[PDB]
Amino acid sequence: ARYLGPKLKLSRREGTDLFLKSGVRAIDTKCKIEQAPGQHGARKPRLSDYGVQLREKQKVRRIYGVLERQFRNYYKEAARLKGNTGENLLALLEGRLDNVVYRMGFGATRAEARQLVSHKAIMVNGRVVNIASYQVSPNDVVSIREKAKKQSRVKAALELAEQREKPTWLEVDAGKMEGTFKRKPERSDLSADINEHLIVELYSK
Amino acid sequence: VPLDGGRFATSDLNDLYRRVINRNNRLKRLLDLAAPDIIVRNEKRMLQEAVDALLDNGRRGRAITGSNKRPLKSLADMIKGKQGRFRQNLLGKRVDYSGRSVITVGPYLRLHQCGLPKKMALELFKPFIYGKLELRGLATTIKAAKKMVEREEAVVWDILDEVIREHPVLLNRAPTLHRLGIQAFEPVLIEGKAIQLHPLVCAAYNADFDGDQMAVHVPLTLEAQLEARALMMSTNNILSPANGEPIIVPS
Amino acid sequence: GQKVHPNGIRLGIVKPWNSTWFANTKEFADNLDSDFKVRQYLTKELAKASVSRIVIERPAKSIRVTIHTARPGIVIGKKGEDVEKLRKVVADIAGVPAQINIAEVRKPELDAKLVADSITSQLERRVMFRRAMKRAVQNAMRLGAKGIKVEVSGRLGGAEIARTEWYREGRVPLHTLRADIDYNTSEAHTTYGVIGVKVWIFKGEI
Amino acid sequence: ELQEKLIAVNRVSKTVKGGRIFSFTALTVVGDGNGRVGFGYGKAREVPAAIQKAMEKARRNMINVALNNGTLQHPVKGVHTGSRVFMQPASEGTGIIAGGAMRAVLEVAGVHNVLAKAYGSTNPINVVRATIDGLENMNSPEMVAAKRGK
Amino acid sequence: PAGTGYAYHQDRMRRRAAG
Amino acid sequence: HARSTGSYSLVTQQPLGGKAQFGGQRFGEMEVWALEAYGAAYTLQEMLTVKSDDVNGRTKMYKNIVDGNHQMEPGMPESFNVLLKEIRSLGINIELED
Amino acid sequence: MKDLLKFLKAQTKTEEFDAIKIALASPDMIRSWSFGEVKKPETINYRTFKPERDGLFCARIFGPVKDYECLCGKYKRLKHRGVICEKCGVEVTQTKVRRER
Amino acid sequence: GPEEITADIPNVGEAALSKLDESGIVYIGAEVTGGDILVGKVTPKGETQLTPEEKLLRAIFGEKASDVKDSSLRVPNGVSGTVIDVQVFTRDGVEKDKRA
RNA sequence: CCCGCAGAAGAAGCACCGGCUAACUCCGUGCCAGCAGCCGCGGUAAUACGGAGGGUGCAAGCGUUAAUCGGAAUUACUGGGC
Ligand SMILES: [Zn+2]
Repeated sequence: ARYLGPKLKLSRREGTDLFLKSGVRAIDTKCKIEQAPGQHGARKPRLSDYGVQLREKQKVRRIYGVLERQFRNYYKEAARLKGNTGENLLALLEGRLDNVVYRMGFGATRAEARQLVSHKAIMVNGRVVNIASYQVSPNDVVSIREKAKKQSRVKAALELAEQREKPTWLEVDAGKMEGTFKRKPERSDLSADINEHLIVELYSK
Repeated sequence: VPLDGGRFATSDLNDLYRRVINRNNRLKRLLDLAAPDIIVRNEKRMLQEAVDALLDNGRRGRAITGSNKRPLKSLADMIKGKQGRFRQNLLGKRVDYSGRSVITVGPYLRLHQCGLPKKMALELFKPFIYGKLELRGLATTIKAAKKMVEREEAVVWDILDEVIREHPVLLNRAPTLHRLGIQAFEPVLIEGKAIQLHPLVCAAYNADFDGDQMAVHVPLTLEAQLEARALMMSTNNILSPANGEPIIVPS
Repeated sequence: GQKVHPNGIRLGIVKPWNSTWFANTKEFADNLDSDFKVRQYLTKELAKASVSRIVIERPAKSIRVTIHTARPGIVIGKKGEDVEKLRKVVADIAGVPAQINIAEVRKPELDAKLVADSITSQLERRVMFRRAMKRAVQNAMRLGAKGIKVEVSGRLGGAEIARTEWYREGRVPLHTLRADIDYNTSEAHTTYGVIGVKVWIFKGEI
Repeated sequence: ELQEKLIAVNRVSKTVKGGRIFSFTALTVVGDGNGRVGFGYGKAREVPAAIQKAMEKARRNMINVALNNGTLQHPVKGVHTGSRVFMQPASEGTGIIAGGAMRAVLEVAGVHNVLAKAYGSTNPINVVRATIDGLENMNSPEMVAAKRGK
Repeated sequence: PAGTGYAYHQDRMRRRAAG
Repeated sequence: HARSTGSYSLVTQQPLGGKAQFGGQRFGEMEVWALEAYGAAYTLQEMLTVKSDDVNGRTKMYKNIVDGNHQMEPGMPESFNVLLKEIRSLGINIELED
Repeated sequence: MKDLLKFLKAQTKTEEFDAIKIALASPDMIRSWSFGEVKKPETINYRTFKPERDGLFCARIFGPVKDYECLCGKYKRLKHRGVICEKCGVEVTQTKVRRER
Repeated sequence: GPEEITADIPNVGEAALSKLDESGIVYIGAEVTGGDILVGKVTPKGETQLTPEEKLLRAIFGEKASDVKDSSLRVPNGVSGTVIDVQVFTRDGVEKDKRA
């Protein structure tokens, strides 16, 4: 599942603009971020202490397009993984192919990156993969089948990628779909001001 | 620069920078397309003139012919205004705690004195007025002292007289040739717009009362008050700098 | 009840009559009558005019009528609009050549009437009583004055149990005749009940 | 910068001749992500007026904890009234593990990784201080060498 | 370095020798 | 016209022209020579730093007069920092050593 | 954290200098100053009323318009400050960075 | 939206509204001084969103109609003087303020 | 498991929204009909009943029930009290 339905309000509720609709304009106006996330938006929505941990929680969740159950699993693993439980979660979501593809010029939105993978359009280490959740360890070379490179929307996605700050933890020759996994993404350079701790905390009582 | 107030027209530098960006992107595209030697040389010739005009519009025909901006205004022109950047950097320009008004006689005042206006003295010594009221306890805070000075109560002029009791004001003429032009004096209260300058002081400054302005200057800090009272005072500066004879004399 | 009218109690000293004129039992009967009709009407077509008081002088078959308002211009008309209308409306209503001179209200935040008609109007605008009652009335303390006691009747907010509110600043010694205070009422017929309000502005002492 | 935090606010009453009056209270903890805190408790006839006092009273009468790397030096233990609180430091990765008061008092003292628990009474007015007293005792790994070095 | 500033400049110049 | 403090320009943090937004009444290069000839260094320093150019210096100086401490914390004028930026833009590499 | 960072900016602002050196700027020396390379000749977009994605007046390059807030939205207040946004790619804490950048 | 010529004036008492007419502009015969309002105020753009807190504020104090208001014209500080004549130049399409 | 052919085509629902507990208004009903884990809702302007609009959560699942541990430092060895 993936909810489907709308896509903007999702980025309006949390507050800041997510990454489920990237391209021209958008963000502020043509959606009206912080105007009325629904029927009763602009008013007096007092905050809590549990919601501040759950809201930030779904924020980083709805982004990569992950369901609750699937996400929770990411945390359970984020424990065993020796090291800061917080970061581990992110690195787990980041290393996810679904994102690895997007972040590499391909697809204007991770939601679209999905379609590519699933439709055998994406190929890793020489072999095609349709499982988005596919873990992309280091050295992993990503690309697109020689039978779909000069497609259309893909070769077009990398255009705005020229504006979107390029990834530093992974190389990629935009020329002929040559993505590479230089090394595990360190939170020190993870495009987002996510408060991972609020998550690991919420996931405990 | 806004023409109406939101339109935002491109300034003198932005027109020059836009020409370089337009030339750079146009030439860079032609190298990919593999254009012949005539066009690529002509494109580089335009970039040579565009970059040169941006840095220094001189010794070459360039820029607009007085449509909005008159000459060009390059980065070199921004530095070299008239005599380098002497007006802004060296001189100072504008300077806070200052004013200007028409000259006046007023022989009743002393030699080391000046009949300053009442409204000007209130405006010039505004932070001193807030500090005096806040210290005395008339105003509760600086917000109340700001509202009191803006409203102009009777108690403000009482505190203003004590604030301008032993504090000199640096008066100066328009053509400051010698050091005698810029001189300090004890600022006295007077119901009038025109500033009262002494008759003996008029000989040194050379300012005849025929629509001649005289800019004031409130001396802030402890050191400048001692410097203006000792060095730059009217009573101290009696004899001339060039000649041995007395400057302040009967004219 | 257990309070004397903070205005009428002083109608003798430090407080003028909002309708000074002579008359005998004969016409006096219908006299104060017309004054009501004219005064009641002058508000109907000039509610938003932000009118304070409304005096009524009467020399001889020619009442004056003075409409004090914070918003004079609006009570003036298009260079003759309002004035003409009213000044003419006082026709058969009094059957006499009735004039009309407007008076500008200085600082509409210290006048009871206004500060009362306002808060009530805000209430009708779906607004929290406490907020306006306090702040939207607290102003009377910033433009000067020394003391202002407000009062909001019951039925405030969703509740069947009517309740009165306090909130007062400075000092309002309404127990002093030489005190002089600006008191006035104001209703607000809302979805339910008629939340009332009383403004007590202490404008200096003697 | 000082970071205030509103724990909670109760109403409380008082019966008298005429009838019965009320006066909300409210408790507030303030501090910086460095190592200083101090709660506050003030009453008032108004919900906002109350918190106003508690805050003021909060900024003053603070404290200075011997925090280390965003956590405690060792698992301290404090108690007050009927509140029994035990705090323990944890390596980086574990967020602030605490219920109400504790969770707050720490989210301003400069704590980032802990895991406490309120044993005695869950009263905020106490569990809030039962925690402060804990850190107030927190013996830092320093000075100890001097406490018995010579 | 003139008048009032000459005393401060002379004292500051002496400090530059050692540090 | 008279003025204590108010509006400031965007390019070089200095007061406005005169008789419009803020009453400037320019000092000029010639008046600096008169102050230098008489020997008023502290009077000359505040005129071209404290109560004119420096943004941080002006804010600190304003609080000193209100409190009744006087003195001055001049620092850098900012107009000189613009000269470093303008010189930097035209190919020259200017920078404050030590 | 807030008091320490605010006090750090005030104390470190008062920084002296002995002398001023001048020399020719190299391609790498200019690259050391550079932020994100001016591409387009556009100043500001007239539809949204904001600086253009990548031009002469930009949010990602140089700095943002607001004191302590992002161009798009979600990176507001004195909180966050040091971080950079995912969408635009601009620092939160700036205010007067456009004066020096 | 279009910026109207007040006919209300935001965040002002009876003192400011007394000088102005029902039109919005200053009345005939009024000694202007300090910082009095010359010609109306108001602005259309707000973008606050109807929240439970904002709805209560709008119901209590209704700012003309929408939830947005600012300013237009006032007398400069220092300069003072009486009114002798007023002229209105409405666009070819917009309906003719009260004084016009 | 691969290659190909149509065509967005064939594929979203469930609970909840007074507080704990993330999500609010308008009708109707008028201690009735009904709700309900606890405190409690309902006797004319019910964020608690029922419907609707909207929102929240989870999702080929959702909710209820049953039942063990947790919360319970409430059988306290770790770890309570008279
Ligand atoms: Zn952004």
